[PDB]
Amino acid sequence: MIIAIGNDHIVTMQKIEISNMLKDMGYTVIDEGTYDTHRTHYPIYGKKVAEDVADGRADLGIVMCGTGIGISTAADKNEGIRAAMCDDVTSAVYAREQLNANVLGIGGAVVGVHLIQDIVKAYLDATYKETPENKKLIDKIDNIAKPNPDQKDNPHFFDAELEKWAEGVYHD
Amino acid sequence: MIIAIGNDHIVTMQKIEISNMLKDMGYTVIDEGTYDTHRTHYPIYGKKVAEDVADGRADLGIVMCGTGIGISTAADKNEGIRAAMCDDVTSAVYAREQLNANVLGIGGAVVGVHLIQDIVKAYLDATYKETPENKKLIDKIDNIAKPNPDQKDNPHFFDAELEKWAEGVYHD
Amino acid sequence: MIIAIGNDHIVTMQKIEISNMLKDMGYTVIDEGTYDTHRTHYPIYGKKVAEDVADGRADLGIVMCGTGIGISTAADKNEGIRAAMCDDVTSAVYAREQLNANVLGIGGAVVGVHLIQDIVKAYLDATYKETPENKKLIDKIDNIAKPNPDQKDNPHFFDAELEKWAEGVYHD
Amino acid sequence: MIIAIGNDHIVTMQKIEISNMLKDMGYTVIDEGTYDTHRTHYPIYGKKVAEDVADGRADLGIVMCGTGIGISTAADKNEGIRAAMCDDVTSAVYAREQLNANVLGIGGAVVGVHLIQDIVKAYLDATYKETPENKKLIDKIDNIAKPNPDQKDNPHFFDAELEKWAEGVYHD
Amino acid sequence: MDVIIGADKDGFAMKEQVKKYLEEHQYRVADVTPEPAEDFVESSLAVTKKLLNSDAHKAIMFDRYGVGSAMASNKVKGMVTAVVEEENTAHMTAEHNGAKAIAIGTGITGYDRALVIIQRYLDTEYAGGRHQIRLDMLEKMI
Amino acid sequence: MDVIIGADKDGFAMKEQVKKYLEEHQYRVADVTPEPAEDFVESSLAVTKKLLNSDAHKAIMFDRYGVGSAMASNKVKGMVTAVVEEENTAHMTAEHNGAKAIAIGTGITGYDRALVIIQRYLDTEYAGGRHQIRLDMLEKMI
Amino acid sequence: MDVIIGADKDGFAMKEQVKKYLEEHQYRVADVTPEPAEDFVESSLAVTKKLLNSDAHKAIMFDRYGVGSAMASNKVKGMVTAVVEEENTAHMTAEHNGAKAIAIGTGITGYDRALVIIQRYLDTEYAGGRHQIRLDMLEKMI
Amino acid sequence: MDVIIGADKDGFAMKEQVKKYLEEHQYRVADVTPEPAEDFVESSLAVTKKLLNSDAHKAIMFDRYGVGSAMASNKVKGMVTAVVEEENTAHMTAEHNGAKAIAIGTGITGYDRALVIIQRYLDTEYAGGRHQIRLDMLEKMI
Repeated sequence: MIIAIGNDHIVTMQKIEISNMLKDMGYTVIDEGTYDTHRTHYPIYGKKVAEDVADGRADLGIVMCGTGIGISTAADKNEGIRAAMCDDVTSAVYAREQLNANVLGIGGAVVGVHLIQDIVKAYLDATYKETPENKKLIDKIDNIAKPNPDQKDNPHFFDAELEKWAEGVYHD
Repeated sequence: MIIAIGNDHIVTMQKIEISNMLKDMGYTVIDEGTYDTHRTHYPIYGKKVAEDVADGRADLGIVMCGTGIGISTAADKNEGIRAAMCDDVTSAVYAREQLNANVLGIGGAVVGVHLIQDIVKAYLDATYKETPENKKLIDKIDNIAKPNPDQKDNPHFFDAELEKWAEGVYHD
Repeated sequence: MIIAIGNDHIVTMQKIEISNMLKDMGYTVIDEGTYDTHRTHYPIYGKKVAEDVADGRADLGIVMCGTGIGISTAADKNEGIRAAMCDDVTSAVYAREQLNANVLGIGGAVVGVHLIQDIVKAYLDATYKETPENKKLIDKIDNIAKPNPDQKDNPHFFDAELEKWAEGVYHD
Repeated sequence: MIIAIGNDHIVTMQKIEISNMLKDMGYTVIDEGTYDTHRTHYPIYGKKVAEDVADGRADLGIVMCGTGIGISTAADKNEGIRAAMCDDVTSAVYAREQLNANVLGIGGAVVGVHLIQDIVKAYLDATYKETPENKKLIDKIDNIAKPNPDQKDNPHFFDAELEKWAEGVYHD
Repeated sequence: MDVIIGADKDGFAMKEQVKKYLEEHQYRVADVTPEPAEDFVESSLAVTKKLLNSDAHKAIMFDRYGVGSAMASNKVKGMVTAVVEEENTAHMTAEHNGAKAIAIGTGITGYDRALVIIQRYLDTEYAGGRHQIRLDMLEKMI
Repeated sequence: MDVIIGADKDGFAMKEQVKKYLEEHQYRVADVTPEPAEDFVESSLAVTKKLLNSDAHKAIMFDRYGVGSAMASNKVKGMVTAVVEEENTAHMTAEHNGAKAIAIGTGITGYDRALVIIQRYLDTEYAGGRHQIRLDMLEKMI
Repeated sequence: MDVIIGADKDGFAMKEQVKKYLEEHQYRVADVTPEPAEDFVESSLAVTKKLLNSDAHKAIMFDRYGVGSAMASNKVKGMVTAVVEEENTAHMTAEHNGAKAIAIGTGITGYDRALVIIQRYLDTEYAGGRHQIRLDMLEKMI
Repeated sequence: MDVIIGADKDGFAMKEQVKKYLEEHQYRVADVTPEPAEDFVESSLAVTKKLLNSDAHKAIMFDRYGVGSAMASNKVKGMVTAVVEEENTAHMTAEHNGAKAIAIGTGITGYDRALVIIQRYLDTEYAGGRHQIRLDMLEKMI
């Protein structure tokens, strides 16, 4: 099985821990998230991971940022993706069993590594079990957003923002 | 104000982060917990922290181990101590305000650093608000254990167990 | 200017530090080396970095492993590359100025981060100063190896060794 | 055998690595150096380690700071101490065999952990071998400084400086 | 300060309690689900619509796990919903993500904790500045 | 398997729900607080006394924040009580600390999460080995 | 044991000192540069050729900065040359990389340190095992 | 800029070379050891005395390992001597420690590297500021 993983600079070390664990468990990992700890932006990596899963390059995805909120939301805003923001094992298992979530988001700065490992393990170990009820929910979720071909598979989608950042437009 | 802090080898890095924060906040810190990451035993540092607080060398204590259970339990098992095991801000504030807890315990391996910082600040910012109700609770709590003069301020208290450990009595 | 960087699992943390520095300095970075700390093989990333530089995707390369010997040797064994193994500022400057080295190798486990930063900056600040003398040396160096079209730009080049590793052929 | 170790905030992580190694090797460690990474001053810990060795509380001492220069110099400026600043195995062995150095200083930010381990190991493994020549050198060294009882065993020796620091006298 | 609230069958109970709490604290509350919604998709989308059409910048969604309301509501272009189960994210998501709403799982978070989470979220303002680039990126997505 | 349970006024509701859960799952339960205890001090010590005086090795205490029952029961020589709010400590405290009981705060932890926590705690045995030195140290304290 | 040595004009002096050292220590030395080589390219390739064509498994190349001899000799298929300036790589490169030769820069490393480096390299054998996958990869390259 | 230099028998050779280098670069050099000193204690203390009595703030001591000149000279109240064998400490010790002198081990550091070390040391000024507290502490010691 192939797992795509991504992250922002705040939790690169937590990403590395999960990457090592996944490989030890026998998974093939596609590391997309930022590779160092230089200030960057969570949507870039959330989108990369999402497209890997959506295009079939990966079976599931895992994304993290300080709280996980930013990167998991970015991941969710993509065709074919159902991203679940879970800082606990209980909602993570639910996400997989009931919503067939294909991307898991975790807050690397709010959840301790031991618990992050547990969440990831529980999520992966869980299996989606279709029911008339959750099938209806999943259908609704998959049809809320309006597809935008300009965003789909376009890695330059955030270039306008990246340029403005370079020009100092987003100063504090 | 003086804060005594302790930990086992599993969460020394998290202890360092909290120690740094306390100092930046203006607190005087007495670091008792283990200083490196060599396998050791949480009860040792839990007892050390508990006694600093009980004898007035420190005003409050903070202890951490992987889950925090071990070291916080050790801390609680000391005269004059009311140790609160809290991996969340809500119960930590309650612990201080209602039970006048003087030792905070946290699971350094299950709670992320950003949240650990929040729990600590919230616990320190909180103030005990006495009432006839909580005073009765506290008084009951302070009278549950049967004091042992052989434990109180005895640095050699665990020498027996440490020797066995050296002799390999506690092998896996 | 584009700098390609690579590393093995032993020095990923040091690679991250250098990657951060390069970006703060305004360099564009292509991180090829391993992204986590899972046991892997230095020749893989050394070859990746060497090819980015040789094909013009990057202007210069930096590779690191525990001692730097392994990965820098791998990098040197590629067409168009002149890899300089330097754990000191003096020979790094010489490497750039006299031998026009396009790939710098450093021992991430034997050189401290502050010194690694110094070696990198010194190597990048240096400029090749051509002379009839060093041109003859360089020309000789560029003509020692016998090119292999089967290695050049072949991403599956080590697939044979990786399969054996998977089968446990390389056990301890 | 007992080893006293100390450090400033810049290399606390390197200190921790050496502390773990010493204990694994069977040494008893007395950690004096700073326990966290909050900005502090190398002379405080260099002096603590020096007095442990001078007073017999420890057999040998090891101190580190970014370059090792500050803390090793502070350690040397104490009665009964012969501190050797060694970022290499060769001069470290010489320090022990010829000068009977009882305190080893290393630059934690300039020397890689693997080499730091080697230096420490080589230093400890070496044995002083008296000769008419080095006995004369050691005698000269031991009689250069003028003893100051106000400094000897006075832990409050730097209080005047610490107060001025608190008052902002040493602003940048 | 206005606050939009909504819930499905599982989150209704807590939603009713929080509503009472909010009113007691002078908050102008706009409840989009006087009766529990059919499911978390309906309740979450109802809160989103009311929020994105109102001048309010705070909302709370209630369901069994929170996960669902956020997953569904985040599909809406321009919407940013944060599942919250601890007190750090409670304020950080508002500060950095300007989270337009937070989702609470009644089966995950106890009432006393939910209130601390809620009050921290409400008391925190979006910091803007460097954070705006990430928000511009998110609002750009489907 | 045997399980000792108890609760004060705040944790009574969840305690009753869990008892029914445990009964449905073939667990032999010993409820020491058929009627809510006066406070968490009485409920925790009741559970502890019944536990230390029985062949059972697992117990669940229910109160509002968990902290209280743990702080109180841990004062009893030989007792080890773990407050549990998440799924990792749920099993690690049993494996490492051989926790004799776990404390759940109904105002902190939702019912669904509480059940996962409880089931993980019940399915986990003490590992012993190197860990015994720490339990020997704890049981030696007051 | 056998040891192959060589040097260019810059490393000749130290090479001569080391040869005498090695001879005094019962080492059988093969000096391929009785007279200084034209440059480090000629000296390194001479050592390499004599090494890859002999039953010896250790060699020392001497030049001004070490870098050159390593950069040049490493271009030869199957050869592995390690520049060495400190005592840890001195043994690790042999243990892990089974370094066929080490390169010492006389303008970088003092004589006393060079001897410690050399002795550590000579007393260390290749560990093989997991490390072979990397040597197999290197020998496969040009 | 003035520079005080000194050396014992083992460091004399390099000291002579560095002297020539310094003169070629317009440095006013004060050599306290025209003839090698009896040992590194004599040479290091001679440099220290000349330095602490002169208005110069740069000095270089030479011996076999450097370690000795620093160990001995640092016993002098007010003196701060740094053994240097790499290019980062070369400047950092001046910036942070205001190192009054640096010691170079001729048996440890090659000539070309020593020169880079020396020039970096000479080109760097003490930063003062927060660093002064540590210097005040050192000058206070015996």
